[PDB]
Amino acid sequence: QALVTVNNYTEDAMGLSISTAGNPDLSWEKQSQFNFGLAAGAFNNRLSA
Amino acid sequence: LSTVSGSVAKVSSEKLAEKPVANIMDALQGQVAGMQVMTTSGDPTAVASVEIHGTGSLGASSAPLYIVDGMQTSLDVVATMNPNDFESMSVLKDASATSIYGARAANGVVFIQTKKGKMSERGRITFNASYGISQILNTKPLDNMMTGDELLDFQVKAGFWGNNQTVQKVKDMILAGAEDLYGNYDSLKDEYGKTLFPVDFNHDADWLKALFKTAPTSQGDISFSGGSQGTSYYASIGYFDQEGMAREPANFKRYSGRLNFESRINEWLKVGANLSGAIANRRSADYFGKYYMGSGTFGVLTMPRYYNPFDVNGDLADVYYMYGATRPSMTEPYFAKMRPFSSESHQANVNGFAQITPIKGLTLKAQAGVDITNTRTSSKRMPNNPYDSTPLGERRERAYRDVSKSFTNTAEYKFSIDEKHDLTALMGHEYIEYEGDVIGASSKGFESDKLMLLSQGKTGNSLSLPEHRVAEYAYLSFFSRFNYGFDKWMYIDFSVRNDQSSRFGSNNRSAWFYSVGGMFDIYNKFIQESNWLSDLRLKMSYGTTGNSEIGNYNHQALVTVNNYTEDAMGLSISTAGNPDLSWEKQSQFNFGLAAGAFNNRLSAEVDFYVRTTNDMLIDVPMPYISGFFSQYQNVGSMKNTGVDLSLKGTIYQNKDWNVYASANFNYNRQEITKLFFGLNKYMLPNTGTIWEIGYPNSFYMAEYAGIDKKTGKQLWYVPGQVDADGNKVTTSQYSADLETRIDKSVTPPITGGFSLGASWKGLSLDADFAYIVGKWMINNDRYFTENGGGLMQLNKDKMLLNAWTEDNKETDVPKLGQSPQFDTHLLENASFLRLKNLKLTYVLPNSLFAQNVIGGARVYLMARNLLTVTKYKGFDPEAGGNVGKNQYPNSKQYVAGIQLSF
Amino acid sequence: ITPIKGLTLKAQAGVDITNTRTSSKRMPNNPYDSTPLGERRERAYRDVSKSFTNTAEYKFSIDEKHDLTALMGHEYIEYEGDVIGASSKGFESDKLMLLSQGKTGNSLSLPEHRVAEYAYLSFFSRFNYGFDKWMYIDFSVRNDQSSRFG
Amino acid sequence: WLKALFKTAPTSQGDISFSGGSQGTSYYASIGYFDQEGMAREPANFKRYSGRLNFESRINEWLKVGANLSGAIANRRSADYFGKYYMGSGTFGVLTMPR
Amino acid sequence: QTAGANSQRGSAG
Amino acid sequence: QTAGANSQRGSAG
Amino acid sequence: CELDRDPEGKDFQQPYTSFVQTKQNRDGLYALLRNTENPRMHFYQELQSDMYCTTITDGNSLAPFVNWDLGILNDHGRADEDEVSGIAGYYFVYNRLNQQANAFVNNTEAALQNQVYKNSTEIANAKSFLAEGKVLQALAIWRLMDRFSFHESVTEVNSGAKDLGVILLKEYNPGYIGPRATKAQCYDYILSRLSEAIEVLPENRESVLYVSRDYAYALRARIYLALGEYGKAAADAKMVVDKYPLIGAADASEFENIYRSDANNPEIIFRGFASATLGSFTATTLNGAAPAGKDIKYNPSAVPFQWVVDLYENEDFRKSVYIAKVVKKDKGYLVNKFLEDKAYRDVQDKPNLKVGARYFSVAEVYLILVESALQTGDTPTAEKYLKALSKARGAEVSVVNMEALQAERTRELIGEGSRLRDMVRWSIPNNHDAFETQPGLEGFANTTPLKAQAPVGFYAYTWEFPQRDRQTNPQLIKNWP
Amino acid sequence: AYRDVQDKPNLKVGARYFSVAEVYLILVESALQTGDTPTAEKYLKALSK
Ligand SMILES: CCCCCCCCCCCCO[C@@H]1O[C@H](CO)[C@@H](O[C@H]2O[C@H](CO)[C@@H](O)[C@H](O)[C@H]2O)[C@H](O)[C@H]1O
Ligand SMILES: CCCCCCCCOCCOCCOCCOCCO
Ligand SMILES: CCCCCCCCOCCOCCOCCOCCO
Repeated sequence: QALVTVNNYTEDAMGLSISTAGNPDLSWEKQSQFNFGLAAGAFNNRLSA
Repeated sequence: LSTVSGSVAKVSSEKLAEKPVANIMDALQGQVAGMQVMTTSGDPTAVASVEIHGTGSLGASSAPLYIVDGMQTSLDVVATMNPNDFESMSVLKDASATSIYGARAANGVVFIQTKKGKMSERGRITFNASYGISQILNTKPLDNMMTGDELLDFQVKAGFWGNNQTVQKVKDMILAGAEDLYGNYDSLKDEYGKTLFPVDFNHDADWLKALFKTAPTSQGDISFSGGSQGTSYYASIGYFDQEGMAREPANFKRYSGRLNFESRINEWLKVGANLSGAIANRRSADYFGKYYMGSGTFGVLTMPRYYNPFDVNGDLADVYYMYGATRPSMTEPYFAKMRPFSSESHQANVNGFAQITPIKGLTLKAQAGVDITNTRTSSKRMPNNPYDSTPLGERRERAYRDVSKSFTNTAEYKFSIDEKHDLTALMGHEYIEYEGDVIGASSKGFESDKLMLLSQGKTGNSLSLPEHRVAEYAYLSFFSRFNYGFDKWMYIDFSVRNDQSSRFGSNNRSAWFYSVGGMFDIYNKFIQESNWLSDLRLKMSYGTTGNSEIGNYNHQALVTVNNYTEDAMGLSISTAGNPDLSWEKQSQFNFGLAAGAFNNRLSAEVDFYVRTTNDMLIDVPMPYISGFFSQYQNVGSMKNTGVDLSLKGTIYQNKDWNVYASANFNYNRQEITKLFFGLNKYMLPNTGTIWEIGYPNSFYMAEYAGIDKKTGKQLWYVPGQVDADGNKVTTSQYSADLETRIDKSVTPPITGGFSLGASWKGLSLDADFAYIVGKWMINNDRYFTENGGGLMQLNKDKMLLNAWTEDNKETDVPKLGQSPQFDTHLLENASFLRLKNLKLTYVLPNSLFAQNVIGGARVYLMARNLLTVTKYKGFDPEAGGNVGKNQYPNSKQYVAGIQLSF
Repeated sequence: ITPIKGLTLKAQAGVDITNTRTSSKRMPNNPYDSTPLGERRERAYRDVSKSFTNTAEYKFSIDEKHDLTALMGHEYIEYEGDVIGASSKGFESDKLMLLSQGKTGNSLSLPEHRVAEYAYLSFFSRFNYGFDKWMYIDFSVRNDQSSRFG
Repeated sequence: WLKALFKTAPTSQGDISFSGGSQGTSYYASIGYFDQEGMAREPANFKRYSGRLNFESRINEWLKVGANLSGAIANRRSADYFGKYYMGSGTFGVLTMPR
Repeated sequence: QTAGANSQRGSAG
Repeated sequence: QTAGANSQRGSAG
Repeated sequence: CELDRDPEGKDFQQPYTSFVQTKQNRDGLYALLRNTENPRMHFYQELQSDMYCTTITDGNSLAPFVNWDLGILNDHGRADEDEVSGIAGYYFVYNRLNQQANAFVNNTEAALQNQVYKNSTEIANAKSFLAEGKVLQALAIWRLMDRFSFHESVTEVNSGAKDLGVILLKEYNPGYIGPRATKAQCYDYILSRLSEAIEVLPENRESVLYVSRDYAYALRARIYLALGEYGKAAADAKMVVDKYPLIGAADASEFENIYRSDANNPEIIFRGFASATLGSFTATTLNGAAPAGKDIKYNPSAVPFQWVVDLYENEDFRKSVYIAKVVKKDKGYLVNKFLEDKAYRDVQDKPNLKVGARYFSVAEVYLILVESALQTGDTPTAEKYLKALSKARGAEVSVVNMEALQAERTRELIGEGSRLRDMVRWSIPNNHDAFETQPGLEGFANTTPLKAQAPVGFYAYTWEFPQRDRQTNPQLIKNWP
Repeated sequence: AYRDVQDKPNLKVGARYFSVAEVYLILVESALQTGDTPTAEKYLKALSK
């Protein structure tokens, strides 16, 4: 959102100041992950890797 | 739960489940002999007051101790619990039964046990849901009030509008004044005469509609219950919303949960917990009971009908008008929009118990629990409202914290010295502790509804001090209770306990109490087994109890902040102090008799009791010369002698028909036996009540005698003064000297109820009545409605059209121009019989789920407070003690509901 | 709820609630302070994080040598949180330190007030295939929306 | 100046569990205590009083329910000068204070 | 607050 | 705050 | 297990063991005074005079005093944790001032005795705080005497109360319940407290916010005038009357800006601390004033009779500040003496109608002196000061001759609760039923006849002791027959 | 005027943006750089006096 907020100069009236720049197209950050794995175990199952 | 020599009544799940008000105690009005339940306002957020066997104190509190599964719980916190989880509620009425409880056992003890699991192979899941409405239960006060035309002509003749005037001249002026006012608002100056007709002498505005509405109540439920092999469980989630029928918003909303479990973990250990919680929204209508123009039922009668708060569409306008106003007045719905309020209370009740049985007869039980309330409330004054006195808005935020802890540890040894002699010994330690908290902050000068964080208010002269209150109390107790069993017919049990409290000083805070109890099974020693009689037991109790239910810091001679300047601190004397302040001591004798007949097809029990109060905590009123209002002292004494009786029979019972009924009664004579400083009487100023030795708290006022038919002046009897044989003196000169004790009690002496029930093959009807007989009440509304000598801008009763005149002397209405006095003519009989509950219920037959999921279903129609019987001329004879005052009348309700079982 | 073989419908719901009170003081009459006037600040924090997850899972064996598992799911999480705080100063005594008892005028101050909320709405799926008992394939698609974007 | 600003601090915790079940109904209860005192003399600590009730049950052939309830009373304090450079404060002051 | 006279709650308070 | 130079954080922050 | 719980935000009563503790208790007393000698608390007796009629707007709040509804006046008011108003409230806040002043007076006396102060300067200030406490005792007991004891002119009373004063409790004693002292005991206590304070207090006032010797003389000149001791009243007046200059203004709005300003009004001898955020209050009983954005709008429940309006020459500055033509827009007069100190507004744009508690302005010392000087044959001093005050206000009186003193005093003191007292002293019955209501206000301010007549000597000019005191104290002899 | 309690310094000030003594020193400096030593004499001796 592009925002304004209270920023009072005197005590008898309200004052506004721009608070944020904004970005209307803000959306998800999108990640991908390729993963290649190898499980194993040896000697009955007395040694996993 | 308690003892066999005790006065005890048990109400089961039926009378608690699924009533359409949050105020659980109201379901017990007229259900328990000697227990007087009364709710003085129909605001859904109001809570019932309860008195067991009269009032015990003129200063301390009459409220019973409320206890849920062995945890002292406030009614406010009971209100956040789903009552469909309540297996039963036990009312403990005499000293022998209230022995293992303290703090204020002298008021009796209301014990609530929640449901427990039923150890079955298939668990029991049951769903409930209900929808219904609330509407004001009595509109009779509206019937004899003046019309628009009657009021305007009454006023004009009475001289209220000037002496030189007519009906038409006045309506021109009021019309001119509305048009002129509304023409100062860009939001009205083009609506006046098109959409807003605030003044209208050719139609009467319906001020009942303007201030009251039909409001919905909905609630729904799903329970889980079962268990297996020592482990048990009952779980439940539920919803409840009840809206207030006044247009001033008021509601009670609750989203609730409970998990009860327990398990025999091994041969010696059983453990368990009764967990419950809620999110709760509670909103009060905070103008009722005060006299505000156009507000509440007071305004429903006293608003002139020629003022109109609706628009051309029959919805309320934002604003309305009265002559002379320089700002139009806001209606309820609009005021509510400009004054939003929310409150969200988080309520957690965590507890557990261990039950260790190390040898035969030895049960050691330690139990501990905390009830936590965190409540946030937000309140606004909306900015830029043209009908407000500032465009600047305001906002107030509040955080409430209530922490209340309990630990109760008991050892119980059950052994028999032979087989015709039985003994059980019990000893206990109880610690209770409460710490409570509220902080509040507020800001103002807001110029935009989108910019209303407290941090965004104006600084400087718009700033304000925060709110802050703190409160603490604590109860240390050690107690004991023994039971003896001769043969199978003579039972004696005895108890002694010591109680110490936060609320008294170190050298006065500890008190010893005891009780002796007897039960004698006349039937099973001296009647063998017989024909008609099934049961006969004699019961008797003498014992003492404490009441300490006063404020938390009432003995200290205190000083407080009271600043003069902004640069240095000011100190001022805050309290008077009373270092001896200590316990109120109550003793009670009880003589009971219970019987069963035919074969306990007719049950009955009647009890006689003398309840005495010494070192009575009176918040003694002090002369204003003292510079204080009151200081608590142990000064008074009071007596409550009464009887309560109760019977229950099965009337007719076929193979396919079953009718039953029940009824209870109490009569209770109160008597002040000692007041303070040797005073024989003390009239409570501006209440119309008096304390006087030898009598109950009684009303106290002049006796109105009528009018002198030749003057039109009001007349009062001169009390204790008489004439020839035409006797009772009268005077047209009112003076307080004419006031005298009236023989009507301020607390009603008679308290009973009765229930009728019939079931004919799956269909069932159930009626539940309650009555309060002997109730009297000053109808304060009628000081205004029947006033011929003041508040002449208000709508009055039609009777004033017949007021006395030199040309209309054959009347009892007094000549206009004289104020009423608070005498017997306002003292109304508020006794009443209410049909509290009427439930037609159809249990779907087993034959339809023949289908391995649904087990059964029920549907029901139900009404609450369908019928009232009373002579009271105000809206609600129950909506008050002492004085009836702009009441938020109790509600009638209509509800349809369905139950499912799997 | 398991209504037919393989089919499992799980409804799950929870709310986590935090209520916190903090209390802070500047003790009066400290000789080693810049001023003998004391100060006090009180704060109340609230966090309500609600969450509902609703899933339907269907497992069925279609061959002895072919097991398929399908799961549709719905999920809504939302959070409201705030804090408020007030503070007072100019106390001249240890025993008289309620916020209501501060000096007024130039000793006053605005309260503290922050509010935060967010929510998420989710629809998701997960599929599990199993030929013989050596080759397994998982496949997932889901959609997410968040209050944190327009 | 090390001992001027850091101390040995105690850490203590207790615990009791209940667990078991019969015929398709399980439970797990717990209450516990935990206090970890901050070793910087600047006070800091985490105290908690825990409760947990875990529950699960097969009611009938087609329905199984459960709850995993937990709660706590917790006391958090933090030493709020660390990571900043104030004379006399923190491990910074332990080294940099004239002896 | 048009109270011509309201009795205050005696025994109700 | 007698700091002649603290780098503020980043990665840490 | 410790069961002790004491309330946060409160401390225990303890004897004064330090000068700082003494000063704090002194201030707390002056905070009490601020809500005691308060204009709100004197509006009831202002309305009971012959100056007002009730309007169609009144909600029977003002009618009992305005129309003499004795059935309401008898036990009028409240003092409780929720409201302290009316005759009861008046009676309570002055007794509490007394009880709490008693405690300050006796505790400073014990502290001087026990020599708990640290040097010769603390000792002399405590001796002054002592004197200050005495003046407040005097003011409390006299304001009770002024409404609750009969004057000499009363006809029928209840048997014995014609020369009773008030219950005169001289020590801090909450539990005390005793009979009424005689009038002589009361007035001699009030005057001996005052005279002891005049010997100790300095000649020049330290602060407008604290009791001064100037105030004590001013308060004793008031009390002497109320007792008909003119030569003594005049003598006290002359000590103070020249010490405070009358407001100099060239036109009414210049008068208003000075007058309504607590801080700049040089006539104020002794006021209570007020800021927007402590010590200021709305006092809208008379005018019925309400903010409306940047403007003030009015809907009064009581407005002066027409004769009160004609009291003021149309150029009298008070004709626009003390009373103001702002009923029904601009069609009649209400009493506007208490409209506002603008300094107490939250936002300067926005009226919030707050004033402060003033305890004596020098104009009252002019009238006290003029009346006494007239009564003692000292017509030059009466001529000077009535011509001086009336001229400063924009309408110098032509004749100086008691009749104008009555006119001028009434003009100056409207709203301050004097005219009832003046009716009794000047032997004026309440001629309410014969007064013309303001003509431009008809339909709004109409005629309401007295529910009871108030001839000269009528007992109800003195209030009855509150019911609470009557019911709780069988030794209390009541005022009304 | 910006103290919380009149007794107690809190050493608060406000933002000042221009005061005529700086205007005097601009005028005196410029008057000297342009020959108007009359103006420079007058204003510099005024400020310094
Ligand atoms: C194996 C079985 C277990 C046995 C355990 C029994 C333990 C018994 C210990 C009792 C002693 C505890 O002592 C008691 O502690 C509680 C809280 O715990 C204090 O409680 C209170 O104290 C003061 C009074 O405002 C405050 O500081 C505090 O916030 C408040 O909670 C009591 O004032 C103290 O006297
Ligand atoms: C060593 C003893 C262990 C005792 C610990 C018990 C823990 C109890 O704390 C629970 C705190 O819950 C407060 C939550 O606030 C309200 C939440 O209500 C939820 C409503 O659904
Ligand atoms: C043996 C002691 C166990 C203590 C555990 C306490 C856990 C804290 O819970 C917070 C309290 O809220 C209780 C609400 O219960 C929810 C019930 O709803 C479950 C229905 O499925």
